[PDB]
Amino acid sequence: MIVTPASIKALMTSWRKDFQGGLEDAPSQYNKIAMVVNSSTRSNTYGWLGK
Amino acid sequence: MIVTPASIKALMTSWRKDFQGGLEDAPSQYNKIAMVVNSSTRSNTYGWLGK
Repeated sequence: MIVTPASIKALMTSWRKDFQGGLEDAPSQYNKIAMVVNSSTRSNTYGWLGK
Repeated sequence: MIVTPASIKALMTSWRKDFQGGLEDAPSQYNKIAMVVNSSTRSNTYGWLGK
């Protein structure tokens, strides 16, 4: 039994980094209700014709 | 006749860049009355000798 200081013994560990991003957010559901459109200016003007 | 709204009718214009430089500045005529000397440091000193 090689008597070892606690500080040195603590360094004998393995980094696993498996819990990263574990707690995500609620799933996105806006794609069922909205349509994505782009823009290239201060605003976006929509126009359509009547029947 | 298609009764378009006011904003749609206002967007139906063409952009022209004939007014770009605005009004040009006055002519530069300070070389006729001033002598131009180049400085190289914090200030210039001039000295002459009396008659």
